[PDB]
Amino acid sequence: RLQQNGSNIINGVNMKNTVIVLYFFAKWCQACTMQSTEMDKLQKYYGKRIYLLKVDLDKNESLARKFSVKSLPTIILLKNKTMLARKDHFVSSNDLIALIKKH
Repeated sequence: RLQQNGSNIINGVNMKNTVIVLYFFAKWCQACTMQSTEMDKLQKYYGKRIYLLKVDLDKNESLARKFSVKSLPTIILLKNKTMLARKDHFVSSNDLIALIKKH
């Protein structure tokens, strides 16, 4: 059971090739709460055209460390396991759309 799986996206294994939005955050972090609100709009607009992965840094230093997060919020965009863009501070959903919509 739980057997190991293949890649269509390296982070989300065994499913699909879409644009995943990896967002690092912390509950205590005020700068984030404003962004999370943004992600909600972003999620609604793109629906399933993208996948949002929200990461709580407080619970995964391992990963943040791997991705070298130096601030919150951090937003990284990946398609086909190649980083498309990165933001190390707040971005608007509208801004997010624009960057995303390149692809």
